[PDB]
Amino acid sequence: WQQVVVLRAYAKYLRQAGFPYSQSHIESVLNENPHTTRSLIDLFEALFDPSQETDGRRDAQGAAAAVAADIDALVSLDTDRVLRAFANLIEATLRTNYFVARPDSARARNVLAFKLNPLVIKELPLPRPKFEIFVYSPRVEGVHLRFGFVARGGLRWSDRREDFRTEILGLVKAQAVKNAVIVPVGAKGGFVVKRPPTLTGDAAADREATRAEGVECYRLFISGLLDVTDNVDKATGAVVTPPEVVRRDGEDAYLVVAADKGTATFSDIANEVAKSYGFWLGDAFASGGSIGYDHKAMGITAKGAWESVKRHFREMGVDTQTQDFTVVGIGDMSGDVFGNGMLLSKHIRLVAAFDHRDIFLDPNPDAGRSWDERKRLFDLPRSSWADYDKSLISEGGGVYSRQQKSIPISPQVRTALGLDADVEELTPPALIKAILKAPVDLLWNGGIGTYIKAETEADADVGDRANDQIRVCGNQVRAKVIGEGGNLGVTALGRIEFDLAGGRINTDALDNSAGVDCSDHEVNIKILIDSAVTAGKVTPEERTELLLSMTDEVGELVLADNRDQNDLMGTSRANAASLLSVHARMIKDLVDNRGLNRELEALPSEKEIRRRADAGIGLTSPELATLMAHVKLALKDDVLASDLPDQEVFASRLPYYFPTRLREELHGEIRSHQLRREIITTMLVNDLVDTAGISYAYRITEDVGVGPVDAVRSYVAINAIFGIGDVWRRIRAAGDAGVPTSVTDRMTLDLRRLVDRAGRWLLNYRPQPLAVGAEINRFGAKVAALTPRMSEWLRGDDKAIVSKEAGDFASHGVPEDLAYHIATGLYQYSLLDVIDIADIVDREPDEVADTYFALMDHLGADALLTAVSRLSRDDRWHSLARLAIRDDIYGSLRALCFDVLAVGEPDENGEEKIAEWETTNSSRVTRARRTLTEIYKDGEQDLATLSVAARQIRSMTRTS
Amino acid sequence: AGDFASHGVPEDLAYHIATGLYQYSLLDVIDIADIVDREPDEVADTYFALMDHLGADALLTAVSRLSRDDRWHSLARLAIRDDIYGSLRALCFDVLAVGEPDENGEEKIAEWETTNSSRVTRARRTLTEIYKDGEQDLATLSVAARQIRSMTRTS
Repeated sequence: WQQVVVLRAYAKYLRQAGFPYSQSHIESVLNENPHTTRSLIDLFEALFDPSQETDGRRDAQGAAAAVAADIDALVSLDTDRVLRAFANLIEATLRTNYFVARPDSARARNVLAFKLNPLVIKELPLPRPKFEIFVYSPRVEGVHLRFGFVARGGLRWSDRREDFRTEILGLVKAQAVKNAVIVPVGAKGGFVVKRPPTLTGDAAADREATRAEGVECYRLFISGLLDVTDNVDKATGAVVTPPEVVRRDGEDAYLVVAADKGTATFSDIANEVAKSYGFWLGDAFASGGSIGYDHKAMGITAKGAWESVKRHFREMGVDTQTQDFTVVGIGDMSGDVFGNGMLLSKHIRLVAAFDHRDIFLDPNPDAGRSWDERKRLFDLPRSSWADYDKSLISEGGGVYSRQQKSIPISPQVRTALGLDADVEELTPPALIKAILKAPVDLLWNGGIGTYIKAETEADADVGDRANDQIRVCGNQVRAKVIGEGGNLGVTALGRIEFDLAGGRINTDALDNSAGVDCSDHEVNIKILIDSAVTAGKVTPEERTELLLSMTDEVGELVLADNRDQNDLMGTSRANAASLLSVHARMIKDLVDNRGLNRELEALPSEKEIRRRADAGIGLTSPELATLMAHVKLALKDDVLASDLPDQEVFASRLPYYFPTRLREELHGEIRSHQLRREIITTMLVNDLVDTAGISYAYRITEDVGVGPVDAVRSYVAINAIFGIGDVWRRIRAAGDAGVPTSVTDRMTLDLRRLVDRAGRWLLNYRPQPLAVGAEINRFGAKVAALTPRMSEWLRGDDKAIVSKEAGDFASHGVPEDLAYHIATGLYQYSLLDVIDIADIVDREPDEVADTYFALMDHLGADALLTAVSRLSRDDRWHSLARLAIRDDIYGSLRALCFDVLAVGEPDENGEEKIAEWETTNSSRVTRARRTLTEIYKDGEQDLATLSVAARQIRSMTRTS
Repeated sequence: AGDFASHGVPEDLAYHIATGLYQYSLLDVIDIADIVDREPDEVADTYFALMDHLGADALLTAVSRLSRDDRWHSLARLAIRDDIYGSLRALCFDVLAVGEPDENGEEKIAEWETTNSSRVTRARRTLTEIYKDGEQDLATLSVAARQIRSMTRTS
């Protein structure tokens, strides 16, 4: 009967996979072929019986040949397909718990677990996860999908026992995007009970049976998960395989369970089960529950969404910390998101805020009194809007109940809500709909469900009946800024329509990621301290004290990460219109190679892209966030396959992930972290995308023609040489002082132009692969020495345009030193060629830079470079051509620098060197200079004129 | 030559006419032989063999198809033409810098391609993809011109 259970579980998995024939057809086929079923049973048993490993070589060829020689003899198409599916399932099986016999395991409790490789199963619909775990039992049935070795995700207590794997596979994509900024990879699991709770007709007894039966099934599902999962033992530091378990894949020990719609209160139960199994993660197996961080006291999710709200308001020119603004909210002063988000600013004027029970209306709210009352309400352990003080409410406003038939409308409420002038009373449904469509500065979301829909989206496809009566249209919402503190507040198409309606909006996974990030960081810390617990460095009863001590620093680190991502999104929004073609090329590349689905990820189609191109508009902000997340995931996958995290020059920033206390006290444990490579990869990709931009690596791939690994090397070299991170931080700090977002965005765009050109220079002028440490140590010191003295050698038009740009920057509040440093970025790029030239001519870089920039002013190369920058980039080939002519000009000036410094004496300045070089030229050089002069006089700046000018500069050099 | 002779043109005159664009390259061949103080026979052999190796004839024909409606486009098209010719001159210097005179053009090209680098490999792949694309505007020909240029160290 046990082997029958194995076959039954495989058949149930096939039904979950969407196999056409039903269970009755499957069992009929198996019954009509008992010899074949015997062959498959022998195959599975011999593969996974540990005793077979003690019986010499396993009967691999014999079992495989017997099965094949029986399958090919079949004549029935349905029988052949069914038995082939089972044969492939047996071949794809990696681990099982059929032979473990320890009493505490789930096997003794009649639970069967299978670890499967979905990549080699024919009947599985796309996408195919990296690892799958199928747990079958007569009481509970669950699945778990993972896309990588280090994975994280929640567990649904689903009720769709007929086909729940489709629901899990649908949610795994959104979960994968949700984990773009955090270390692990998106994963998703889900279990369902098979016998429903006892139907007795009494609500008190029914709801008790649902919870009671759910815990026992939840315990069993996790127990099956831990049977096949490996364990990490710090007695030796290696990964141990559970006994009586025969593996066919490699090693896999990471497994983290997150709360979800049916697991929010099951965290402590999961941790207790992990303790029973003796799992290495311990209390980190589940997020929070009873040991961890008070997310209510932290409010990290509300702060994370408030960063996006503040960025949008700064883009509007409004400071939420010093200017009063009106807010419509969803929720009450009792939840984590809404409660912490409504107390972050004393200038908040909550005009209206509905909930699941009652509605709060304030036509002309105050600031200090409103903040005080909101704080007082948040002080209670539990409260609603009915507890709001009716003495502090404005005239005409108040608190009403959602269960009333109708609510009278005051003229003040109507004036503060922007409704039809003839209304005098309204119903709670229409009141909520009118609140959702209001001329209000901020729309704070802290509730559950979807309240905003797209115009073309169907009500049933949303998947929320409770809000089906109150769902509104995205293009109809009148709010300027929408902050999504909760999950799934607005659909992706609704986000696209809202951003196309002029409103500012980002993806929810970009706003509320802080709560996930703080969940990841704590886990990433809980492991490290646990290591120090085994080493004796951490006293066991001081461990919890240490976590409670580092809570604020953890929140600060997560907030810094969210600030970085928000700043990158703002800059990308500023440069969204001019990079539409490159974005479309990136989408096509990801679709062709990484198997991205445009409709599933809400990315625009080719027709939509060309329609926007004819309309002169780039991608929407949520679309940009989605593409940025996918690029981050692809870069993570590329780096993990490489050895960059292994090398020290990239691993030098590992301690910065952890708080300062751990940074000082724990050094060897940090250097010997279990998830070190993944943390390094996440940090590198986050820094690269945040600083260089979304399209940095892809443009490198098209232009240079190398893999993303070399792009990462180039960005690291440039960041260490020029200090791009410090400049970006200074720009952000200046923007925080009162500088408008336009000036800061332009500064970041110029800096990104600098890093693009410089990285291309390293990829084109240095041996491949790039020795990052070598080029850093041979360029960075000289660049840092020559950068401050830039004013010593700029002449003529170069000095004039730099002074103009620096003055324009400083006129908006930018510091003069930062403004001048920004205006010289294109000239700081030339210092790389200056250092290379000085290395070749074994001379000091001061004279080399002097003569180089003097010669640049002599030929007026700045005007030609600016004209080259104006060249069209509508297709790829024109882009390659314009970078070609740019690099040709730069190389020509390099050769001219060789020619000029080949004569003269070092004490001579740039002007004298140019004079004596022009003295000994020929009619060829005279004709070339006259041609450039006539070209400048003509004023034509098409490709042909710039090209002939490029050879004129080339012809000035003998080596050409 | 066959098309010319099909109308009554003598075969010798027809072949001499059809080789005019290649008789032009003999000036560069003689200059190269003068620089490398070698016989012009081997120089011409390797030069035209390298021309067939890179398919410079197709690029020159495409350059000849460029528009001449104004003066500047004419200067640009003569610029790209002379750039291609000078690049093949430099490649001839590089190829004849190694090997032995008894080796023919094919062997010299083979041993030159043997000791190249990833830069030259990328350039040749780029020209191959350019030929596969079939686009013959100014931009594509210009980037192809640097690909041929990038095959040379002195560039």
